[PDB]
Order: sequence, then C-alpha cells, then structure tokens
Amino acid sequence: SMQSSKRSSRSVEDDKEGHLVCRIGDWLQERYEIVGNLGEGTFGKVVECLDHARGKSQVALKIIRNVGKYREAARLEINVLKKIKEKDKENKFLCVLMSDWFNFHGHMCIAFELLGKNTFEFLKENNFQPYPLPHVRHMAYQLCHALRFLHENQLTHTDLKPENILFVNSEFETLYNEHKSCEEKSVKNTSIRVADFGSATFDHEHHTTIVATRHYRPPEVILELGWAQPCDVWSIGCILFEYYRGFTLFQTHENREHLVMMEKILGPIPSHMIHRTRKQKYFYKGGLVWDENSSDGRYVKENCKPLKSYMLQDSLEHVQLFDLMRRMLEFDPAQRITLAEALLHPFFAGLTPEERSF
Ligand SMILES: O=C(O)c1ccc2cc1OCCOCCNc1ccn3ncc-2c3n1
Ligand code: NA
Ligand code: NA
Repeated sequence: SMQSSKRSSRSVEDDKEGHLVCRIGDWLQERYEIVGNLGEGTFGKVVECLDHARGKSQVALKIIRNVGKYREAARLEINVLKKIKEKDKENKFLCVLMSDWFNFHGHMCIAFELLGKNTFEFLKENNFQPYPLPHVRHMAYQLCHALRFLHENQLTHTDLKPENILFVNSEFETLYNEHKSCEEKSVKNTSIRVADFGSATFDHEHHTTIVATRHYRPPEVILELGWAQPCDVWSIGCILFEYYRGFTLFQTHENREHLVMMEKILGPIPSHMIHRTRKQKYFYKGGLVWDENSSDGRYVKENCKPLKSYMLQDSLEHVQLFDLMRRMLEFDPAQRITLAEALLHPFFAGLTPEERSF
C-alpha cells in the first residue's frame, strides 16, 4: 500500500473528459485499493482492486465517466444486474456477479468478482488454433444454460460475442498435436461466465433497432423485422462456429453481403422475411441482388461454402455439433431452436457427468 485508505478516498478530481484522475495505490469508499489497469473506453475505465471489506479479494471495478449519457447508461446496467442477482441469488446460472455498486463523486462504479481471460483473448494467444470439440461442447452447454435462464425471465442479452464470455480461470497446459506437428494451449478448466449486460432488454421495454456486434447479428435484425430471445440463439451459433474453427463464420461489414453469405452457407432466406422487410432495395423478384463476378463476388464464392463443409472430422460428435449449430442458425427466428430445446439436443449426451452436473 503506497497510500492510506481514508486520505486517498477523499483526495479526488476529474480530467477535462470527465474521467476520474486515479492511479495504482488510490482507494475508493475506504474499501477498494487499485492494484492494476484492466481497460479504458469511451465509457470510463476498468481497474483491478483489492476489496479490503472482503479479505482483499480481487474485483474488476468499472469507473464510469462523470458525463450524463454514460452515468445514465450505467444506472440502467445496474438495474439489469440487480434484477438478475435477485432471480439467481445462489449464482447457478453463470452470469457475472455484480458484488457492489456506488456513486463516487458523480462516477458510477460497478464491482465484479475478478475472472480470467475472455474466450477471444485465449484463442488469440493460441494463434487462433481452435478449441478441441470437448471444450466447445462444455462451453456450448454453459452458454445454453446461462441464456435459457435469462430468456425464461423475459430478458435478451443482445450482444453475445467471444469477448463477453470469460473463463473463471484461463490457466492452460501446453500439449503437442501429432496432426499439426506443433504445440497448442489447452485451458485446464472450461468453466465460463457471461458478462456485459449494458444492452440487455426486457420483453416489455423499448427495443433498439440495431443490436449485436456485426459477426453475431441475426437476419431479423439486419432486415428490421423485430427481434427477441432468438437473437441470442443466432449469436451463440456464430460463437460455437468460431470456437470450433478459430475464425468468424461471417467475415463481412455490410448488410447485403452479409445476407448473401448467410444464403451461401445456410440456404435460402424464407420468402415471408423478404416480403416483410423495408429493405426491398436488397432484392429483385424475391432474390438477393449480388454480382457473382465482382471482386467481392469472387471472394464470397471461394470462401463461403455450405455449413457442413467446415466440419474438421466426420465422427458423430462432429455431426451433432453441426446439427445443433444449423438449428441455432435458422433464418426464421420463430423456427430457430430455443435454448430449453438446445439443452435436450443429443450433442450434450457427450458431456462428462461433471460437465453436465456443473
Ligand atoms: O461489463 C461487465 O459485465 C464486466 C464483467 C466482468 C468483468 C468486466 C466487465 O466489463 C469490463 C470489461 O473490461 C475489462 C476487461 N478485463 C477484465 C479482466 C478480468 N475481469 N474479471 C471480471 C471482469 C473482468 N474484465
Ligand atoms: Na484519491
Ligand atoms: Na427480451
């Protein structure tokens, strides 16, 4: 401790952007001691703290800028994290646990129990070599379990992506791959938690038009047809593909190209979704407008193949993963598999009793 807790907690000022001026060794609430930097953003900063009222246990503390639009968004996030904590008092459903929140001189602060690396960071540090199928299976099972509980409590996350899924502990072992003739990092424990509820929407609330990060965004969002819980199911199917291959299913940044890639990989969009959309400019006599011969057309033709073509092995457990991913990636959100149904899919017969029982 370079600093004393009472003195440090009262010595306070903001910068011109409305960030809290702070550094390692500072205190908040005479309770939280800053020991590391974890992230910065337009919203504020994230620091690692020791919680001196709970045995110096480690927390991630979000410190939101002293700016009204960020303060208000944080207040809405806190109200969602409160409703989740209230419905899962014993944390069986694998959501990040908000341990505390407070207003620090205009800065909204949100504490979470400290976890390991996110699932994107781990993949990146493994040179984008994919997770082995048993790890994909256990992670898929935890995602279905976590989001089924939110969905059955009238909530949709809307922004599921590998960066928002955190390992409880990301320590790995280094195994040598016979087939790759080169070494792979294998996480020792595949237990995960779902983070980032700042976009989560209840059934009765106003639904923003464009939700989810591009790669994880479903066709009903792109076509502006309305969205609900099935939006999260599509995102999970994209995430599973990415854990299994190490690259994104939809490598695009434009709506028309994205819908074309969905057709190349998944088959035709249902005609009723095309009929209903305002985005008629994407279509001609009911078909997507697309030049197969342009530079983008040649890229998509070479790179975007039917989903089953991406299987790495053709044993039944690989067939079962691909069947479940195809059901998560149904175009029509009303026919898309629900997470209550996904938990009964035969893919999950391959779990160990320990993985199944949590
Ligand atoms: O928004 C949430 O719900 C959220 C929940 C938990 C954590 C962070 C969060 O958001 C801030 C992300 O930026 C910091 C990234 N690094 C780390 C590192 C270790 N942990 N352990 C928990 C979190 C964490 N974040
Ligand atoms: Na201070
Ligand atoms: Na909802």
